[PDB]
Amino acid sequence: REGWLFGQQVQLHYHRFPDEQLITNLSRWRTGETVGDIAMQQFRNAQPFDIEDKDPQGVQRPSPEVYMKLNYKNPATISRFLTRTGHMYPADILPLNPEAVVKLRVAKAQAIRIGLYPRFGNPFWFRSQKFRPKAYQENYDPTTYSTKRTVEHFAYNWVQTDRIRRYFRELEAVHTSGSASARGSGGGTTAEHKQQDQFYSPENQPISLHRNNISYMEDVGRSVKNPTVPGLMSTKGMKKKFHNLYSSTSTKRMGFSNPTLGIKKV
Amino acid sequence: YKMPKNMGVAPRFDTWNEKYEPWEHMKRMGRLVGTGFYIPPEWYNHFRMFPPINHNFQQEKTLNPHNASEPTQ
Amino acid sequence: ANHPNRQSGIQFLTHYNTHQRFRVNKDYIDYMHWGKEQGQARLPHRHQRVAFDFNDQLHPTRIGYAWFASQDPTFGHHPDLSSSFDPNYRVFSHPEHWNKMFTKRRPGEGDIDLSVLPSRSLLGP
Amino acid sequence: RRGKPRPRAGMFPDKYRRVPMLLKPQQGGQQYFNHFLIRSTNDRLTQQDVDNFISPQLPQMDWRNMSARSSEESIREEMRQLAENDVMQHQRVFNERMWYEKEEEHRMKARSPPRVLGGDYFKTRFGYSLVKNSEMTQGPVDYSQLDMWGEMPRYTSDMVFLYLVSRRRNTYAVAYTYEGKRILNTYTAGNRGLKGGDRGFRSEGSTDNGHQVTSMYLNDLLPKLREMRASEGRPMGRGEKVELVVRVMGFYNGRQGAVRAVQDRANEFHVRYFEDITPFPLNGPKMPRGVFK
Amino acid sequence: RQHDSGVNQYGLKPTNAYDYINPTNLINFGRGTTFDNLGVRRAGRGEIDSSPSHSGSPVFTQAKLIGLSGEEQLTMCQSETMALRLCMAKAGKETCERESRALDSCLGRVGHLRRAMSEACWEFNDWFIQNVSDNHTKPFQHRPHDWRHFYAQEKLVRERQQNGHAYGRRPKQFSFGARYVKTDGYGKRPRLPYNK
Amino acid sequence: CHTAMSVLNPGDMRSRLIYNHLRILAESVASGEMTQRTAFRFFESAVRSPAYREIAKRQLEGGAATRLAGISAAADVMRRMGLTRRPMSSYFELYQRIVERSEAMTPWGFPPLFQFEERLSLE
Amino acid sequence: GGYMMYHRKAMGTMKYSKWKGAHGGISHFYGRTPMVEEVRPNEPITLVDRRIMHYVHHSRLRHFQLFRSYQEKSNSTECKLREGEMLRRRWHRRLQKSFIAFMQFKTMKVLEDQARLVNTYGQAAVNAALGDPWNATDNVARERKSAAVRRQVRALPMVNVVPKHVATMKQIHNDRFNYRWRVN
Amino acid sequence: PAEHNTLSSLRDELRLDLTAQSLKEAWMRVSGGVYFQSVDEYYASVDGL
Amino acid sequence: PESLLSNHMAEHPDSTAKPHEPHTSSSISEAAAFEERMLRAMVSAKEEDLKEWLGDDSRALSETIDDISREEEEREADIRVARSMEETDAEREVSRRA
RNA sequence: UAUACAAUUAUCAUAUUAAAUUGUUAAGUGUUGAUUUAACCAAUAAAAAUAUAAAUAAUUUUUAUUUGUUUUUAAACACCAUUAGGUA
RNA sequence: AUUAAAAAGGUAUUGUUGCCCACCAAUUUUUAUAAUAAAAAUAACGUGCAGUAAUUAAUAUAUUUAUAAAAAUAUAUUUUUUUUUUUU
Ligand SMILES: [Mg+2]
Ligand SMILES: [Mg+2]
Ligand SMILES: [Mg+2]
Ligand SMILES: [Mg+2]
Ligand SMILES: [Mg+2]
Ligand SMILES: [Mg+2]
Ligand SMILES: [Mg+2]
Ligand SMILES: [Mg+2]
Ligand SMILES: [Mg+2]
Ligand SMILES: [Mg+2]
Ligand SMILES: [Mg+2]
Ligand SMILES: [Mg+2]
Ligand SMILES: [Mg+2]
Ligand SMILES: [Mg+2]
Repeated sequence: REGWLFGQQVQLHYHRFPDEQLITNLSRWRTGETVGDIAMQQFRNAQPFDIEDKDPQGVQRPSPEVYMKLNYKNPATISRFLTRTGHMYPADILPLNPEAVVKLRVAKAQAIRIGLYPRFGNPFWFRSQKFRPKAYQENYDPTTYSTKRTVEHFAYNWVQTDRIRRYFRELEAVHTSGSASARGSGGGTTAEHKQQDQFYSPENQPISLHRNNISYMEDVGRSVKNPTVPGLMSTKGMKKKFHNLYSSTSTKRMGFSNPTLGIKKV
Repeated sequence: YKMPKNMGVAPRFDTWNEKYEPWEHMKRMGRLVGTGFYIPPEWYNHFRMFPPINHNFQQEKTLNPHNASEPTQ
Repeated sequence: ANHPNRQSGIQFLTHYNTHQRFRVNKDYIDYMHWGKEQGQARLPHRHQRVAFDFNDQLHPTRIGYAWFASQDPTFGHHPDLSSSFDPNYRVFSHPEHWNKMFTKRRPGEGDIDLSVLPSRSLLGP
Repeated sequence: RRGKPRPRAGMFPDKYRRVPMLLKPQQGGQQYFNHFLIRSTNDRLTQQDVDNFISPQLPQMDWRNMSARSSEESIREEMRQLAENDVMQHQRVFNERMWYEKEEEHRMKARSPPRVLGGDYFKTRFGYSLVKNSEMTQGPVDYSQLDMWGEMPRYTSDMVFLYLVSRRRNTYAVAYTYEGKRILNTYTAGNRGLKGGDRGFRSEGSTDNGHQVTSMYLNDLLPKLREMRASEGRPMGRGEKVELVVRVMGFYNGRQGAVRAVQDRANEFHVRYFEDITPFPLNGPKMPRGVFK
Repeated sequence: RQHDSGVNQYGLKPTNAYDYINPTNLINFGRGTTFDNLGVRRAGRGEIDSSPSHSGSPVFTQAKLIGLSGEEQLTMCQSETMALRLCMAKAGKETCERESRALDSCLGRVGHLRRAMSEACWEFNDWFIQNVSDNHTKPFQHRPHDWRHFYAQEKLVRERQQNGHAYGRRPKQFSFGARYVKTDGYGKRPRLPYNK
Repeated sequence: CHTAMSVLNPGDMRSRLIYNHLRILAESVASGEMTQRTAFRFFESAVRSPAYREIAKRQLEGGAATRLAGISAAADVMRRMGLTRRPMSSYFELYQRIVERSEAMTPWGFPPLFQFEERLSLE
Repeated sequence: GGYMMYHRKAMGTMKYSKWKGAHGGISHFYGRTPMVEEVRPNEPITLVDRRIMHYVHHSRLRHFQLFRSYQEKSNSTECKLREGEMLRRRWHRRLQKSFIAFMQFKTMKVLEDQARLVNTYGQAAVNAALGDPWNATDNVARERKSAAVRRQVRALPMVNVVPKHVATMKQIHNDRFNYRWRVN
Repeated sequence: PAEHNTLSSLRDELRLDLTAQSLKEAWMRVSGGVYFQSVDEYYASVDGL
Repeated sequence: PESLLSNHMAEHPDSTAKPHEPHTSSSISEAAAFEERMLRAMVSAKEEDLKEWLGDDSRALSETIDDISREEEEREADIRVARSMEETDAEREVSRRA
């Protein structure tokens, strides 16, 4: 048993039944947390995108008008279907209705022998860019074989969440510490807290917790770069050895040692 | 000659369902109890009078995706 | 049968002139691009099937609603009346129609007959 | 240890593993804590001396405003308002990009009865149904989008064509007059030394060799150019660049470096056109047979 | 009961007749094998025989998918690093740490971003194992001989065109310029094989 | 959990008929008299009501019923059968296991091989 | 002897060897030139070159040219290699779609998370966190913010990496861009 | 969701009714960024009220 | 015609020819034509924006590009080669007899 | 010594209802020389792109017809031998 | 203050110190006797190292070559190991 698209063993979905958001959240629902709740509304019935090629091999590409100009005398319209070198795209890259492929290879042939199209290169390459669907990294086409774009938008939205989190942690921080400028000796302090916590500790005001501190700072001026004269020992004339340097013991249990690591080049 | 690793334990993709299908157990248990020498389990005491649905057939036996096999699913 | 070109199997339930599907010289099948809707690429297409399942619909009767006037006024289009249904309909199969064998299989190459797919050109109209 | 390399430092258990955490580092100076606490507290009060929403709102006194909302004018308005906002929003949370586009369009727009044709009329016009769906611009069409030579090089009787050919084990450079006459000979990775009796073939066609060759060639190219021009009476005395067309062949490593050695000459040579001539084999005579086939 | 139905006391429970003649198959599938690890043929993760399979060929590129650690790998901040590089190269009289601040901000975020992507990808490995992978049980689709039947269908066609004769036959390759080097009366282009 | 969440439209699960089906099958999964797979295929293939789908067109659009009746019945059965020593545990576990799966991608579908007991299993 | 232009020995430099065709201005390469780029004023030709090369490499043209222009291979090995390439492609596509079908689910769970943040802090607040100018008194603040966004959106030229060509000993593949072994 | 202003900013005029949304935007304007997970956390911050 | 004048002049300088301009025709007034001018200049503005930013000064950019090309060169040189590339024919024959 | 193939799917040599066959294009000189190769040796180097429809299905072609061997190098590549040539 | 994980083949069968391949002697036995008949049994001696993705991957056809396995080239091909651009 295989799904057609990627061979999945299930039919893809997010939610199915009318109740599930309710039943999952039920204690929240009796409580009444869920009254203005926009998460249980927006995504409640939300299902996956259709990621499918409606044309696996495009019989749609090109639209009808274009066929008219797929003849030998339209260098431009030849060019919108080729690479920048003038070669055709492989079928599984840019799929074309077989009519278009026939007309196109014939066209380029004719055009070439008549001198109306160059034997290599695409002379209209820049002009044709309007006709190609140039896809902005900023929009998202739910159907792509691009794995980069998907993860890029995932990144984007997740970071848009992280921003919020950070904004509201620094805000409440600012209010806990700004309360001190609001109330100096107003309250919130226990006697036992006066006993235990008013002493210097790693949580309170440690000195430094790490090796290689900065001590002795001074205003002295920069020196000339490379004040040091090259040593008497020449490092240049020495050849670097890696593999045979020490002696090793092989953990190979059985069989001939792999010919690609050693015994091959290069 | 390299092959996919688990081909030794590879399931029969056509027939692995047969063993588990309700009708089979109905028949087998049916002629087991008939003997007189087997105490019928209670599920049999029940589905004895409510035998399962007739025309639900797997996709393995019928090779049609478009066949809606189950009244339920 | 493990022999290549014999993979299509023994099907009797086809409409062809041999019960051995792989001797049939009419419709050569396409294992890579076929069988989205029919399951396996061997089996007959939805419109050519001569055997029918219990819970699956059978063929639509072609027309080529006015005649339901006696019926339920709300009753819409009957599921089995279709405008366009062709029992003889050539499905595009690459090894037949686009045949790359005599070439090096570079992007434009292979011989193509256009008589299969209806022309999407504007030239006709 | 013995005839084997020393383990990296991290492969030994912690050097101070037996010293308690309160000892590394010691938090000493506790005596002062309290002192500074008092101090800081004191300072806060000092900083006040330098320096130095619960308005009761009765719900009965608002009544006039509430009565304004019972009028069918204001509810006609809330209806229009809510029916304009009821179309399905694709916005979701506030987006920076779309805001920017929006306001940039507002800056750009701030810088800025006849009988309806029936279905029967458009039944009779076959053309119109094809105009509505057409990709082709209707109106005067820009000519620069037609002519063959629009996007293409435009040369001049004074131009120098620099050929950088990267090969697998070699790289070389030449220069040519527009009229086809050769300027200097071909400086080659094997011509300059730089190749044999040495490090190896693997590095022979490398990037840095191509750089060495191109940068050695341009150096020798300038004076001879000024002489070939002095011969016809074109002085090019000062403040001039050579207008250059860089033609590059080969898709091999030695290409990269080559063009770099042109780019650092940008104060001498001015590149108008970068066009690569790389042969493509549709099919042709047999190439030499390799090992496997 | 206390464990799986496909695994009994001594190893994988031997259903087909292949298991009874060859019962090494029950207890050893490789060097990633443990005893709880029988019947689950995939072994743990980061472990030998942990790789999920897709139509029989194992999935060894996972990091390359989410664009962590690949040559095609997704880059978070470019505009920043370029901006800062430009600053460094232009002049030495003015030094801009403003650029280095925008950049180090960018990086500071990037860390958490990456841990997120990695986590989501491990969840993908789990999902892929549950709902997609066949656990190396189906025949490879990824090399041309696996598709032999397909090619056969094409050879058959070129045979029926030839009056059902030459199977697997192709036109004789001629010469680089066979057409213009040959005199009248000799074939100047390669014919159908049956036509010879 | 499977009988509750893995089945579109298992009829009205309050009705004594379908309820008894479920009860019996449950007591047969406990005490090992049946395979889980067999009892599941028994449940979904059990006899409900004539012209089932065409009565289903009078309630459901895409054939997905509401899941409350299913869970209330499935807890009821475990309570009336003596399944647990402490009464609450039945309901709690049946509830909890559903809530955890709610977050998973394609949560209520399952690959047919791994869904139940079979030769090869998941870790 | 006569060699093609993509041949190893093509343009030789020796005492006997002499290059063929008009070699400058309007030249031997006249209609044979695969790419042409007018250099934009104040643009180093290194960006131009790395753009061209990235293009050719990603679309597997430089692959093809390197491959065919070095050795002869029979039409069977060419077919085997090309269809193998294409079927490996097919497989990895069917992997990508699975990954993507999952990542859209992940992205959904994220957007959902964002919704929950919305009804914890209220919509407007969340919008504030996202850079909404509610603090913009006058247009000058707006133009500062949008000047910031302008200076972000402007794209610095991307320097896209081109994998080096690996020269091996007898050259089983001159398509070699990595040190991995290949099936010829 | 219906009747939910998606683009709302803090310099928007305060809505008239009492909803989790309207009250939370209001509270943002009044207290600044003070937000508490639950009511006993607020009673924690005020300490003895 | 103006697209070809450069190359015609460059090939045969002695040849005398004129740039040939079409006969002009004006729609509406010089006003609608000035508006066409605003439209073409605005399209050249959106395209001047989209095309390339290119920083400011050329040499400052070239320095950076060449730097990063160099750094990639020497992060490359640290990759393990294949055994076969590394070893001579000496040890090949040694392992052969072995 | 006699004493029961298959006929639903079986890889080495007894083919058989099939639409082909024919197309005259490309490419070539400036000058003083280390190209190719892991390595040797001979020694001008550039190149040869276009065709669908249509042909009806079966019943006496089995001595008939048919399955990559091909004039012309004064044209190359390629391959074989090694500077003399063979072949293409 | 310069780290490792996840994909892989066996003509062997406690498994490469594993097996095997031809020529090169004796003999045994059948015959349709081609440099020196053919074929089959076979446990010496002497060459090597052909094969088990096996030290330039193998397999089939074709043509050439030859101490012996075999080797070179021309086509098909995996009973060889995979590396993967849906218009940039
Ligand atoms: Mg093998
Ligand atoms: Mg194995
Ligand atoms: Mg393994
Ligand atoms: Mg000769
Ligand atoms: Mg026979
Ligand atoms: Mg005898
Ligand atoms: Mg004999
Ligand atoms: Mg050997
Ligand atoms: Mg061999
Ligand atoms: Mg070998
Ligand atoms: Mg052989
Ligand atoms: Mg020999
Ligand atoms: Mg042989
Ligand atoms: Mg061979």
